[PDB]
Amino acid sequence: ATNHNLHITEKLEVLAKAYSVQGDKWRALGYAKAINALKSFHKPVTSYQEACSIPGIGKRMAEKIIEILESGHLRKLDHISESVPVLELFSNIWGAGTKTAQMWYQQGFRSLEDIRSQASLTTQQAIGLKHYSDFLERMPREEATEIEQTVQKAAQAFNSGLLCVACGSYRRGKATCGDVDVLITHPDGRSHRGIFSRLLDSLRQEGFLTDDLVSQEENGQQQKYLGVCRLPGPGRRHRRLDIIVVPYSEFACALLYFTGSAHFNRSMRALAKTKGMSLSEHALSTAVVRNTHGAKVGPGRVLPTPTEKDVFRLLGLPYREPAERDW
DNA sequence: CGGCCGTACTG
DNA sequence: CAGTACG
DNA sequence: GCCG
Ligand code: NA
Ligand code: NA
Ligand code: NA
Ligand code: NA
Repeated sequence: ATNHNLHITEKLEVLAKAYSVQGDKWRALGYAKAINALKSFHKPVTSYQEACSIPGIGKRMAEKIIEILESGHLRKLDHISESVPVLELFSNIWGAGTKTAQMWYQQGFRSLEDIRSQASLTTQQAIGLKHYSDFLERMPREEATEIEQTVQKAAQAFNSGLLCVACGSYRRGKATCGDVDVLITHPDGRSHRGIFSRLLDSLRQEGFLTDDLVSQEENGQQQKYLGVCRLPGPGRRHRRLDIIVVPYSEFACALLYFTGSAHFNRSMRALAKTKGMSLSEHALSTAVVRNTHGAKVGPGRVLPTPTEKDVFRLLGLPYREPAERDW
């Protein structure tokens, strides 16, 4: 953790976010990787060639780094559309993405007041706007613990054998957490079927859950619950809660997926692809058949992965503690 | 030229 | 399906 | 945007 180029990545992140909200996701992914490189790196970049030498940084990006050091600014930033700040504001409503934000902007909306009174909102967006400020805040990990304990307690209350674990940034050892990721499974391998009903209707008794964003409860094969909860007592804020229930055989891949980070998973899955293998939150497969565009055309076969170490091993990668998975 | 991860809900 | 979301 |  030593940002030796904050002054540059600072101006780049602004541009990356602008491209993201406008919907230019690949260009944004490009900047996102170059930005991290310039951070993870060990000294202030002082040359056009030091830069190029850095993975994730090409000529085009190096040139821009130059401008920041020689000129102190980036003329590219002085031509960003005036719509960006508004698109970013609209895009921060849970449930609304680049497409919805661009539409609202097109319709003449410029503020949350406009959205609240004139915009047509999906059930999810109404909930997101309702907790707009709350969904932008991170929580002390200590509170994440209380939330994971509240979920786990209600789960083991009707089946003491249930294994509950908090993943995400929590397991990666961060000081604060954006939301709480709770993974639930069962050692026997069957008793995890159709438990969402009991867990969710148990957490609703005690009034712990306040809003539901994603919860397909009419289906017995529900895999995830994305919602909102709030601990009891004064001074509590609404927090995002994400729960997944998986079969014990998929426990390791699930744990690995849910622990992240997101960029870490993508990188790992990208490696598996170069090796004709495939990785998901369900399993690690080998002998996968893909076409010219890297799209799966053949299923291949699932490899036994009892633990996270097995996944790294099978991929010919040295294991990495959760805390060492921020990218 | 063209992929850039592989999934799960919603309506 | 497109959109949005999860890590 | 980067990279193979
Ligand atoms: Na350009
Ligand atoms: Na959003
Ligand atoms: Na999280
Ligand atoms: Na539902």
